[PDB]
Amino acid sequence: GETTDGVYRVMTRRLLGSTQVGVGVMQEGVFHTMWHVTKGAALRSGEGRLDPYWGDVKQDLVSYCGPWKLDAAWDGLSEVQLLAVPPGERAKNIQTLPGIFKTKDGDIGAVALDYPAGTSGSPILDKCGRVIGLYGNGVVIKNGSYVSAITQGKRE
Amino acid sequence: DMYIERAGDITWEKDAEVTGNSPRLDVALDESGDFSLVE
Ligand SMILES: Cc1cccc(O)c1NC(=O)c1ccncc1F
Repeated sequence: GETTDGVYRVMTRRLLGSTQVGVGVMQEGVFHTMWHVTKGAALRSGEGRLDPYWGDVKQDLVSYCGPWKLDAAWDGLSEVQLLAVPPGERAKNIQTLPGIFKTKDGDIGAVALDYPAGTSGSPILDKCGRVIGLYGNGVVIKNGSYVSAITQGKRE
Repeated sequence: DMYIERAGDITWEKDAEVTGNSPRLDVALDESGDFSLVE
């Protein structure tokens, strides 16, 4: 299958036609996406199979073919870009200044951008083009709008 | 049966559309990976 580094759509043919259920990142031969997109199922790339290697429901992350490789972190000061890959639409960079989720275990950056659910897994990048996390696990606030955490894994 | 399709390179775009606010929210994360607002 295709193993070139980049952003990919995650599709299924189980529902009507071909439906985009999410997005992911190929980096260093490992495919990275959010757990809720695939539920840990195996994936196809052409005639090749990608098997899950690591996953965690609470972090809402999963890696295929190898361990989680993404280790860049939001600096807490600068604007970032969401590389949004919406269903049926071209990949588009959106620049924004993250807010913050404050939790009992520490603070996390958060992005207040609204997209269809099949956009989950789209990467958030810093100014060097490094992936600082994935978009698609978050909350609905007072006005009905969406705010996603910047979810990042740990590179062992 | 799920499959993947390439959609692009991962690169920063100079002069991309700039939008979105920067809210500071108190949140909780449960064992099922769901975030909730704490008030
Ligand atoms: C629920 C979800 C999971 C993952 C990615 C998504 O991108 C969304 N939804 C929205 O952004 C969204 C837009 C507008 N109004 C509410 C919303 F939740």
